[PDB]
Amino acid sequence: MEIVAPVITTFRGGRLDPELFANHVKNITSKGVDVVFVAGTTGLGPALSLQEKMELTDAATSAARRVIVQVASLNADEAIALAKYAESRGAEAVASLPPYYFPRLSERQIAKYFRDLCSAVSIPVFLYNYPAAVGRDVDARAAKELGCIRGVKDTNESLAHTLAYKRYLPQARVYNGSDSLVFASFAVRLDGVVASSANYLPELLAGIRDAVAAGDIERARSLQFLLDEIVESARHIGYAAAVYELVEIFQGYEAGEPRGPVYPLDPEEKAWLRAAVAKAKSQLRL
Amino acid sequence: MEIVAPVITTFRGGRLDPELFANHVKNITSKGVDVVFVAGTTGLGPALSLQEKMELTDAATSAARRVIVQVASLNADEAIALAKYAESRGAEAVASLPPYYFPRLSERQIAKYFRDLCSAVSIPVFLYNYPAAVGRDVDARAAKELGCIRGVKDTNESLAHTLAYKRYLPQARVYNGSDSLVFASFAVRLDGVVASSANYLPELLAGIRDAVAAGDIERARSLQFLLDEIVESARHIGYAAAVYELVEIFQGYEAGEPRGPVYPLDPEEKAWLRAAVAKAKSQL
Amino acid sequence: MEIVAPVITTFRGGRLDPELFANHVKNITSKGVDVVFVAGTTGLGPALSLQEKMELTDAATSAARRVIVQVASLNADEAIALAKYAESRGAEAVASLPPYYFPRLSERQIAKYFRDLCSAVSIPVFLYNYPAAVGRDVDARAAKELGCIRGVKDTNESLAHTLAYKRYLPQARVYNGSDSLVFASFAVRLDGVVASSANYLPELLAGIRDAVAAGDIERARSLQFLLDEIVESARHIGYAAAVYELVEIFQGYEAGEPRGPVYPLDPEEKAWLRAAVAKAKSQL
Amino acid sequence: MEIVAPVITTFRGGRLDPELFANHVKNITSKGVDVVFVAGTTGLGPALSLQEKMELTDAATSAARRVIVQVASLNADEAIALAKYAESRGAEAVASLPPYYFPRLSERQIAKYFRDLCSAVSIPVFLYNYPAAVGRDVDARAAKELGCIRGVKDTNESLAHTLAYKRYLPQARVYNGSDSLVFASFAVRLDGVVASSANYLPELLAGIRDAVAAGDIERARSLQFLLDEIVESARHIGYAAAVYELVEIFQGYEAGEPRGPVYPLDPEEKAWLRAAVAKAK
Repeated sequence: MEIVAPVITTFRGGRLDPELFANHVKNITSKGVDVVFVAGTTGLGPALSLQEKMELTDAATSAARRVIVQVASLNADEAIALAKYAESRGAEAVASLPPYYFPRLSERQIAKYFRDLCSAVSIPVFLYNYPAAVGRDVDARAAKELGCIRGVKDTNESLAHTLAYKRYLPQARVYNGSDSLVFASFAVRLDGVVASSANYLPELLAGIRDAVAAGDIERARSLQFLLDEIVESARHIGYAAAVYELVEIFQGYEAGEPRGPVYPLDPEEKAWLRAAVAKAKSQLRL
Repeated sequence: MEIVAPVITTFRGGRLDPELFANHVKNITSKGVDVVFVAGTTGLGPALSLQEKMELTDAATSAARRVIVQVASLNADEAIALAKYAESRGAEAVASLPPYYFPRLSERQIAKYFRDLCSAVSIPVFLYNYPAAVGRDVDARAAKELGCIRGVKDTNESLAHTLAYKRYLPQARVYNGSDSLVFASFAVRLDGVVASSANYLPELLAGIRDAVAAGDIERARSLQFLLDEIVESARHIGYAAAVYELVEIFQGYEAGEPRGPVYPLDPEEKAWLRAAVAKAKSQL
Repeated sequence: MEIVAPVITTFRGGRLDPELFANHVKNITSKGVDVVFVAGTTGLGPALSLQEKMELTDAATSAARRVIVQVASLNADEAIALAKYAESRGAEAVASLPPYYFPRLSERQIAKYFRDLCSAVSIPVFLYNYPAAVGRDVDARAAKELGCIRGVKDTNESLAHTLAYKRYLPQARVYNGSDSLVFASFAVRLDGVVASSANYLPELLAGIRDAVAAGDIERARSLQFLLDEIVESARHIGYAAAVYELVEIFQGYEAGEPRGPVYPLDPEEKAWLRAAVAKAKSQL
Repeated sequence: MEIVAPVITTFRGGRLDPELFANHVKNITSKGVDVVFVAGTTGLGPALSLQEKMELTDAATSAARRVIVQVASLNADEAIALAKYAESRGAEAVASLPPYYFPRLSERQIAKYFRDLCSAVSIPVFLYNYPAAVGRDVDARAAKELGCIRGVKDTNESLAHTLAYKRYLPQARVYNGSDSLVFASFAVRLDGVVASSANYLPELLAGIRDAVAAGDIERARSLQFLLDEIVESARHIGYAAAVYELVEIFQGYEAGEPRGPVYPLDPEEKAWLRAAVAKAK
C-alpha cells in the first residue's frame, strides 16, 4: 500500500523554483513516499498555468521514479496537452479533477472530458474526486460509466464513498485523499493514501502503515491522532499555505511559498504555527 | 467488538406488538447481536409515545440481557422519565439523540438537555449523534465538554468523525451507526457498530467481524459490498419501511410493520424488493 | 395580503397556560395580525402532545376569527385526528409540515401522508414547507403532484422557491415564512407572510405592509432592516426561547415561556437581549 | 435600476471570436441591457486565459459604453494585471469572485486578495459573490469589513442575503445575480440585476422592469414565470452551454460556442431544448 505525496509547488520570487522542489521531492521519497502526485490541490494545481504544470512535470519526473500528474484545467485542450506531455516525461499515470467551478455542467460534458483524456494517452487516467473543492461528485457508479478510469483519488471524508470505487472498479488503484483517514485507509486496505502530510511528515505516515501491517492498531491510531492535532493547528491559520511552514518545521529545509490568492503565511502566523505544533512534536521525534 | 441492533419496532394492526418484538430480538441475539438498542431511528423512536417506548423497553429487557434504550423526546421531561424507567427495567445504558427538529437551539440548551439526562440516572448516558436526521452535530469535542457522556453511537459517513470520540473520550465506548462502515469500523477497532442490518442479516455482520478478526480483510470487504448492495435496493423504495421486509426476506418470519408517516411497503414495493435482493441473496 | 402569526405556545410552570395564550392572540390580532397559525415551529409544534395542540386549537379559535392549525406529528393518526378536531372548532384551514426527522422516506409515503390529510377534512390543507428544519423539501412541483394542496407556507430564504408555488398552484394562498423577507413578500405580492415577529412586532409588519402599498419602498426596506437587527440579536441567544422575551420587551406583558429541550432564556440572556434590541427599539 | 448582462464569451473552434461577441453585445445593449459584465460565470471567465480576458475587455469596451470586467483568477497577479488593463480600457468598474476552488483559505488571504485589487485601480471594485460556485460566501458584514467594496453582484437565491449588502453598504451599487429573482430585485428596488438571460431575452427583462415600475405586479410576475420555465429547461440540459443556443433561438443570430469542459450542446440536446422552449408557454 502506497504513500502518495500530493507535493507542494515551491515558489520563490513569484516563480517556480525546481530544486527547492527537487530537494523536497528527494527528501520525502527517501522517507517513505512511494509516488509523487504533482499539481494536486496541495500543489495548487488549479492555480498553475499549463506551462507551470509542465515545469512541475519535468521537475517531478526527474526527481522521482513514480509520478502521477494532475492535469485538470478549465480549458480542456490544456488538460489533454498536459496529459500527453506528462506521459512523454515518463509519468506512470495522469489524474484529473472533474471540471470544477461551473455549477451543473451536464453528465455528458463531464463524461466527454474524462473520455477525451483517456483517448489522449496510453498510461492510466485516474479520477481525482474532491467534492468539497470541485463542487461535484463523480461517485463509483459514475466513474464506472466513464468506462476508462483506472485509478481514483477520492478526497472524501466518507471512507464508504472511497471503498465503493474498489467495488465498482475492482481493477482500479483506489486511494483516499484525506489526512484524517490515513490509518483507516491502510486498515481497510485501499491501495494507498494521497495525504498532504506526506510533505511534512512522511515518516509518520510510514509509521502508521507499518503499525497497521504489524497489527498494532493502537499505535496506528495514536499516530493518526497526533497527525490530526497537527492538521488541526494548520487548518486554523490557512492549511494550503501552512503546509509549506510544516515542511520547514518538520523536515528542516526551505520549502518555498505558495502564491496568492493562497498567500504565504506571514511571520506572525508562522511563529504561531511553530508553537502550535511543538506541543506534539516532542511527542514525535521519528 | 460488539454488534448492536437498532432493533425495529414491530407494529401490527396499528399498535405495538410486543411479542413480534421479542421473537425478533431473541432471534437476532442468537444470530450475533450483542446489544439491543431500543427505540432508535430504525425503531422509529421519534414517532413513538412515551408509553410505547416504555412497552418497548419492557419487551427488550424481557427478551435480551443487554439493552440500551434510546430516550430522546422533544419534551425533555419525557426523556428523563423514560431514562428512569429504562434503568428501573434493568437497561444497561440509555442513549439520546440531541434535541432535534428545531434549528439553532443554543449550546446552553443542548448541554442542559444532556446534563439533565445524566443527573437523572446512574447507568451510562450515550450520545446518539445523527447529524443528517437531527440537523446538528455534537462532535467529540462537544461530547467531551458535555462532561458525562459514557458512550457514543455516531451515525455518520465520516469515520474520522466517529474516531475522534475515541480521541477525546478514550474511556467511552464508541460505535459507528452507518451500515456502509461496518467493515471499516471493525477494521479501525471502534468498540462496535450499531447497524440497521443487524435486524435482517445479523450473521453477515458477524461474518464481517469474524473476517476482520482473522485478517481476511478481503473477505470482510467482500461481505460488506454484498451488504451495501442490499441496503441500496432497500434505500430505493424507502429504507425505513424496507428494513421490515428485509427481515422477512432473510430471517423468514413476520416482522410487523412501521407506522405512518412511515407507511409500510405496499405489495408492489415488496415484490420489487424481494426481486431486487434475490440478485444478492444468492451470492450470500 | 395577510399578516399571519405563528403564535408562541405559552407555558408557565411546566404546563400550557391557555389564558396567557389567548391574551397574546387577542393583543396581536388587535395590532395587525390577520390570521393565527397555531402550533407551528415558533409554537413548538413538534414538541407538543396532541392534548397541547387541541388546547391551543380551542383557545385560538376562541380568541381569533381566523385560525390555521398546524398538525404535523410523527404519528400520522394524530395529525389526522387533530386536523378533524381543528375543522370542528372552526379553523379556516389546517397546515402540516411534511414528515420530518426520518431521513429515509419515500415519495409514496410523503404523498400518502398529505393525501390522507386532505381526505380527513373539507377545509383547506396547507403545505407548511420548512426544509432546514424538516430535512426534506416539498417544492412547488411536488406540491402540485400531491393534487390537493390549497395553500403553502414556505419558510425559505429562497424567495424564488416560494414564488414557485404561485406559478405551479395559481389558486393556492402562498405565504413566505421568513422574517427576513416580509418586505420582499409584500413587494412581490405573495398572499402574505407567516412571520415569527408577528408575535412581538405585528405593528412593524403592518408598517412594512403599509409602506409597500404606499409605494414607500425605502421605508419598507428600512423597517425590514430594523426587524433584521432584532431577529439577529434573538438568533444569537437562541431564537426559539428569545421570541417569548421579545414579546415581553415589545408588547409589555408576560409571554410565559418555552419548554425544554427549548429551555427558557435564563436571566442573563434576557438581560443581554433587552440591551441588544434597545438601539433598534428606540428607533421605531 | 439596471439590466446588467453577464455576456457569453463567443468561441469558434475553441478560439475567441470578437465579431460574434461584438454583434451580440451591440444587439442586447440595444434591447435593454444597460451594462455589460464581461468574463463572469456565464462568460466562462475562470476558463479564459489572461490574453483572452484582455481581448474580451477590448471587445466589450469597444462595443458598449458601460462595461464591468470580472477579473478573478487563481493567480492573483493576473487578477491585478487584468484590473489595471480593464481600467486603462475604460471599464466603469472591475468585479471579482472571491478566491475559489481552494477550500478553507484564511480570512486574511481573502481580505488581502480584495484589498490588493482595490489598491490596484481607482475605478470601483465589485464583490461578485457566488457561494454555490465559489465554495465560500463573502456576506454583507464581511464585504463591509473589506473596506473598499463599492458594488456587489450576489448570485444567490436568498434575496435577503442580497438586500443585506444595501444595509451594510448603503453607497454600494447592489445587484442580484439570479435569473429567478429579476422581478423580485426590481420590486425591492435593488440597484439592478445581472441576469444571464439578458443574453437571450433582454427585452423580457426590460418588460419585467417596466411592469414593476408601472405597478403592474401581475404582469411582472407572469413574465418572470415565463422566464423561469425557459431557465428550467436550459438547466435540465446544461445551462452554461444552453445559453448559447437560447441566444440563437430568441435573438436570431449566431452566438458562437462555449469551450470544453463546457462543451457545446449536441444536436439532440439543442433539438430537445428547442422543443422544451417552444412549449414553454
